[PDB]
Amino acid sequence: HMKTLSPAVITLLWRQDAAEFYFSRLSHLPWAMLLHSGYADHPYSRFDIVVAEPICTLTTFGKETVVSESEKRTTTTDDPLQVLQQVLDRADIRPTHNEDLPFQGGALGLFGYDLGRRFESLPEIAEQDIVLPDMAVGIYDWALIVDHQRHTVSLLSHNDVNARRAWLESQQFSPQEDFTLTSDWQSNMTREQYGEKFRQVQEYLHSGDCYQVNLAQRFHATYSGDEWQAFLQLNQANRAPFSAFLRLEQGAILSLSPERFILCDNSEIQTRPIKGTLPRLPDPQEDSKQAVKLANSAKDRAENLMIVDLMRNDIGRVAVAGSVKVPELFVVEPFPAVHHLVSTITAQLPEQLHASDLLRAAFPGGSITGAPKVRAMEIIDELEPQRRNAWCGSIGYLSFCGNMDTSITIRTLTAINGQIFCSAGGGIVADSQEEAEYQETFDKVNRILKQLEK
Amino acid sequence: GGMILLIDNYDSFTWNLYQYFCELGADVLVKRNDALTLADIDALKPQKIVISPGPCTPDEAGISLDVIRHYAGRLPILGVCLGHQAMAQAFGGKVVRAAKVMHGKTSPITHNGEGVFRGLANPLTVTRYHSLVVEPDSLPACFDVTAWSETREIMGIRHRQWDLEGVQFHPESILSEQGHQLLANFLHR
Ligand SMILES: N[C@@H](Cc1c[nH]c2ccccc12)C(=O)O
Ligand SMILES: [Cl-]
Ligand SMILES: [Cl-]
Ligand SMILES: [Cl-]
Ligand SMILES: [Cl-]
Ligand SMILES: [Mg+2]
Ligand SMILES: [Zn+2]
Repeated sequence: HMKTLSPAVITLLWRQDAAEFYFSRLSHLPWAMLLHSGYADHPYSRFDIVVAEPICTLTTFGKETVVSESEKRTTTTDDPLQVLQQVLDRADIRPTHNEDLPFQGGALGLFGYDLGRRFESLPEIAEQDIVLPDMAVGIYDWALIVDHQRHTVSLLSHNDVNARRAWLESQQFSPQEDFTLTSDWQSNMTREQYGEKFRQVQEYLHSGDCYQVNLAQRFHATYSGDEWQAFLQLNQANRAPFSAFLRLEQGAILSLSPERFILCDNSEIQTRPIKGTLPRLPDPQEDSKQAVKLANSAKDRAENLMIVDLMRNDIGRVAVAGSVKVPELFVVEPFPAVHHLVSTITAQLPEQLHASDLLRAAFPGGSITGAPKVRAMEIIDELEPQRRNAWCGSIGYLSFCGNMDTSITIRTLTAINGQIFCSAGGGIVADSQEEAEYQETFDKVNRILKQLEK
Repeated sequence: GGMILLIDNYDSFTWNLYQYFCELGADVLVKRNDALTLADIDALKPQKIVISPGPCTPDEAGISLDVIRHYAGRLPILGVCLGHQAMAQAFGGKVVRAAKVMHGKTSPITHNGEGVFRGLANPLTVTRYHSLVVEPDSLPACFDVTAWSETREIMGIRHRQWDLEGVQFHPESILSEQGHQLLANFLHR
């Protein structure tokens, strides 16, 4: 459109902690956002991204999206991702791809699970008890990129990168009162109530309604103090490559997600569904054995491939011709709490589509709903007491260049007016067993939950 | 040099089939079962026709049965899962409950190396998503069974005179072996 020129870049001083160091001073500002690769040794852990002070914001509650510019505020009932794509286009910033700068400004933030209700007709049984947007995205004409591969810190801006450097260096950090939990963790279900729901799900798998359902429970506690101090210590401990801290108008999202939803890099699509998890074991001899048990488990390989078939279909609707490939299956990825079974699907985005169109076609993830997707979601809404909200949605960016990357917000806390929420699920098949799957949820978030207990 | 018509019967993995056919270089037109009439097909002039899987019965599969009756002996037709059951029923076969529920289990099937199994490995590991089979005792004489489950359920049929063949399982699925070569047989026979 008007600006095809590449953004002005300024290299700052390399330090491994550059993102946490610069973001500390912004952590309290609504629309201040960090994507952090968790300092992980991982093939998909290279970049930390820092934004704040958006030129434009989008907030979706139910059927309304509010688009707020400097003074202008509009409300619309239109498809939220169509509204987002219109706002990106209207910014008139169109740079070429840069493999070193994957986000060159553009949209960044949260697509909550219940945004999916805008793309599929679903029942309204589950209770909506958290007021936080289904979509909370800022448009940024600058960013700070920390590249752990090249050991580079880049400050880019489409306006005045020099003023932004100064604006950033001028901000200073008065460490806020420390985070404490002011109650014990408490589930939204008894172990009895889990069972009643676990049995009801398997009853639905026998009818052959569906093949797989992710069933989740939610823990709540009261907290006081600064959520940013909590994040610093969780980020250290979780080494998760799709980690994020979002400061929203309504509260904070602390994502320690290890899962990538969809990457769109120079039109090359990649999704890495996690399906299959075994807990990590103390003895280093017995833990190397878990990695092989998990890789070689027929029940777990079957469940994963079901989800690969689902993701192949979601991506295949919109992918180019015969581009949908499955280059890698059942790689085991070790994380502090758990070993995960990860498969990767690749494809090509057609030049007629946008990453936003790809995201609409696939959202929310097959890995955290089930198969068929619509029936899995119908059941989840029927049996889970409360809506998932920010949990099992996606955090990510849509660059002005066309690129995108997103997470699944598993291992993700919502902190809102003194209440903190943490959810844990698990794929359920006819073959799987009640107590194993109940205990699987605990194994997934115990280190998170207990690290905050003091 | 011919377009393939894929009749969508609203399966969850319909685009997996479209993509497999696209990988093999096929020009595929995807139309849904209630979005097409037999007259419309005549004007699109397809070279081959595929009847996709689906959750419904052959009766509730829009024009699926209509297409088999009208195009049998004029164009090659492949049926997958529902399309296979519709194919059987159109010639007077019956559909029945399977032995057990087959929700994304894989299973080995033995075959005779005929039709879409020409050149393929024996046995073959394939995935079934659905829990209905063609009744063997009812199967019309015009069909040979091309493959069997471990349980002796029908996993494939081929018409003895015309180019029309059905498979009960999902070749488009990544859990299923030589899906590509299977559909390439149908495409280039
Ligand atoms: N790990 C990603 C960047 C990233 C970190 N956390 C994220 C959260 C959501 C999306 C992307 C990210 C990369 O190296 O490119
Ligand atoms: Cl899982
Ligand atoms: Cl192997
Ligand atoms: Cl491949
Ligand atoms: Cl989880
Ligand atoms: Mg599992
Ligand atoms: Zn089937």
